[PDB]
Amino acid sequence: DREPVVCHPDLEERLWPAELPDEFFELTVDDVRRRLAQLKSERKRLVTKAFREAQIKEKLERYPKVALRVLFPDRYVLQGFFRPSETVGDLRDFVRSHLGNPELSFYLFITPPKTVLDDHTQTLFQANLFPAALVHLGAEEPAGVYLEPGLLEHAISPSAADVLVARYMSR
Amino acid sequence: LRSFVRVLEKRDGTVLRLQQYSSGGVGCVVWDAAIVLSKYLETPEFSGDGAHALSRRSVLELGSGTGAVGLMAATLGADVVVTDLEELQDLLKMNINMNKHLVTGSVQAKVLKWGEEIEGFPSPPDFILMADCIYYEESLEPLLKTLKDISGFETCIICCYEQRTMGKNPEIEKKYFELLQLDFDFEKIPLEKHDEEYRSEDIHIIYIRKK
Amino acid sequence: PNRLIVDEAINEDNSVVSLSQPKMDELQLFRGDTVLLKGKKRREAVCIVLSDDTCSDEKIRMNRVVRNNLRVRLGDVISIQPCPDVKYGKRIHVLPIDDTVEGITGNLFEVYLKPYFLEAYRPIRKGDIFLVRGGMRAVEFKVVETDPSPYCIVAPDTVIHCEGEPIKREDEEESLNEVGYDDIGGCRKQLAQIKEMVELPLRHPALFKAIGVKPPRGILLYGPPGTGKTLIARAVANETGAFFFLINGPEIMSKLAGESESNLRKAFEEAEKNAPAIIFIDELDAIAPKREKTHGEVERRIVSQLLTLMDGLKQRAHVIVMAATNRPNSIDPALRRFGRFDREVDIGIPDATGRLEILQIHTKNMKLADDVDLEQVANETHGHVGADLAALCSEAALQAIRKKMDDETIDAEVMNSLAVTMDDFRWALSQSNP
Ligand SMILES: Nc1ncnc2c1ncn2[C@@H]1O[C@H](COP(=O)(O)OP(=O)(O)OP(=O)(O)O)[C@@H](O)[C@H]1O
Ligand SMILES: Nc1ncnc2c1ncn2[C@@H]1O[C@H](CSCC[C@H](N)C(=O)O)[C@@H](O)[C@H]1O
Ligand SMILES: [Mg+2]
Repeated sequence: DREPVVCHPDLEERLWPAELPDEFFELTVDDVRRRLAQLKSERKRLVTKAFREAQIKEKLERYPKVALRVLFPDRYVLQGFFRPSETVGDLRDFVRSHLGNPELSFYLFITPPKTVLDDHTQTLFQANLFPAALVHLGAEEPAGVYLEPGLLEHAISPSAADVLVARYMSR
Repeated sequence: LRSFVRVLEKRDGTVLRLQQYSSGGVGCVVWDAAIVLSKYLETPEFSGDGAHALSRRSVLELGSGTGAVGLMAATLGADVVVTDLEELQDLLKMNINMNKHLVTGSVQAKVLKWGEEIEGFPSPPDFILMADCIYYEESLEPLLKTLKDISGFETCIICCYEQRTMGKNPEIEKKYFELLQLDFDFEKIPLEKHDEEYRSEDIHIIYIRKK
Repeated sequence: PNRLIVDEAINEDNSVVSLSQPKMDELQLFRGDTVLLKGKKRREAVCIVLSDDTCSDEKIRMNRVVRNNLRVRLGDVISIQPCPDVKYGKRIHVLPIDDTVEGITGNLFEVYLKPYFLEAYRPIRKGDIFLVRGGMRAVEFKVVETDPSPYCIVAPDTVIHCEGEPIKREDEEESLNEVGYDDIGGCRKQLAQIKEMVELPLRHPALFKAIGVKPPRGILLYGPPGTGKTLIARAVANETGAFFFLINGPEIMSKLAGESESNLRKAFEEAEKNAPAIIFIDELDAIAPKREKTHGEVERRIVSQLLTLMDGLKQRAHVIVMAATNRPNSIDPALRRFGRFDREVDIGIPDATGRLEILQIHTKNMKLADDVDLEQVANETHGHVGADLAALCSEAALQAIRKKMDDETIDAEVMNSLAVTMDDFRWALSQSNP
């Protein structure tokens, strides 16, 4: 199941981050120690298909669940839950399901910069659309309708959408 | 006409300000062998137990140049007599003046050309220090005859030098130890016994004794 | 309120910052979400966060553009947090820097701004310096006015305006064209060796002393001329904020005795006064060559002055001396003694992969045609060092500029419509003689 939800920033309910003291940015001896480990580990970086296959399989086992967000041009967000083995074509079908015009010529892309997802047969794991990705939506002939009016009535706040993904990834 | 000074820091914190001349003989600048030998006298192995080994003991530095080794020993309680050519006496007198406040023993600048007859040294000293003295004709025979006439059987000679691999330098080093073996018994001090920071794989400290 | 350590970016995009996957789960961030970065002195910037396997949990990767806006260097501590919420911009105002547009006139929007922001939804905050490549050059722009303020997203409905005269850059605003690690290729292993030695002792000598590692006083760089020894020293001096002082070997030795000694004293006086500092002795074999020592009155003992000045360098001086020579065996042994020139790094002739990195660096601003095969140029450039490959790219680009038209101010849309072809690189190779 996808568990579809729609959110918009003009629904956040309640309200400027606090300034940090200059002591927060003052490096400690352990901060300098951690920087030395980064420099030594970068120098350390100086493998066949079988190792990359295991590296990919072990990475797919870590995150068996995916949360995707389609950012419409009118600032609306269509949120759905997928699996890494599913393709970009399955994400297109999910978007078409909740479209006001289910025959609109649209395209999905990741920024910055504009990187269109042309390969519909490409899985979400290969397209780096995991575990949580924000994908933009474009249209050949832009119309204000976009999402179906029925879904916009049950639209939740963006903060509530963050609760839905954290709960889904925990269980 | 200008000059530059080398600051030789001791283990206790006090520093020896040594004046050097940019134009002139080889003795006008502080050599790396003098730095190795000066810092070797401060080692706890050399200092030993109780009062320092040099404290209240006579010591004669051959080929002092600036006088880095002789001045270091003078600050450790020793009774030093820094020697060199007649042209290096104004530099020896100047460096004694610049560091006489740190001297706990005594230090005098005398003239001593290697090979000549000894005039003002009737008693053999307890120590004979040498910093980078092996490099040419005078290091071969005249220097050895000075060592033989001056040193006694209980006189400890400490020869520190840098191994040079260009021109006449490697030949003179080989001939020095070939002739040194005829009257003296030399023994190389392991690099591990030298100062932890101011030591070198190509700078040797050797203990030479008479007979 | 999570502290992260600044490191070089893998993603070359200006608006992109990289973070480790477990840290993105810890911060509940989406891949492509907007983050708010802040550092010392109230400096702020909004970016797009992406996951990275190379990235460690406590580190963040940002490119020179973000680092110059945040006024941070590599190894600095920054604060990251999701910014709720950035609104799509109604209208923005952008103006280029005076030195960055010298010799270029015309529609800077069609050439630079239009493609840069085109459907990218880039988050820009007022007072931001950003870099746009094109027209055979890299142009820096500063967002003078934004609406809404201070943060806004450059959406497709945002009006981008570039009217006005180029602006003057402030002293605090350092150049993005300045030498950095992103400008060096072919010796990434040697750069990692050097960064481990000097980055921390220069920036934090008191905190590095507590670690226990003994900091280096001098570093020996050897290799043939034009291999990038000077380039590496300038880049490290800029990336750590160290004052750079260049000393030429035969240049100092050519000066009469007395003046050459006093010039060495002044070189070390400037470094000590402007701490931290990197003294670069190019062509060290001229100053300190190994020769036989004999009993003779020499007119100048320049090597003794060098060692006296190096030994007098304390931990409160924060000065690291890097020297360059083609023949390392002709260097006086006293230079590698008493921890003076302790480390040795070999910047040698680059191989096929290393040459491709240099070609990619020296063609990042120029527009290349489809037939251009940089991999082929790298394959057939044996014996070429970084200086030869940079001049090859300059002569190949100049060839394309000569074929069109027939220096003075050229149109922006004319230079952007120009593309260097493989026949220009083949002509440059036929004339290039290392
Ligand atoms: N590794 C490199 N990556 C990119 N450019 C390089 C590299 N090495 C050299 N260059 C280019 O070479 C030119 C300057 O060379 P550089 O001065 O650094 O070499 P060098 O080894 O110090 O020799 P020298 O100072 O005797 O000419 C610049 O155009 C620079 O971009
Ligand atoms: N025949 C000779 N008689 C006396 N001193 C001599 C000599 N030949 C050379 N010397 C001196 O021996 C020294 C060699 S250089 C050693 C300098 C000093 N020990 C230092 O290392 O700091 C010079 O001072 C030189 O003047
Ligand atoms: Mg050069």
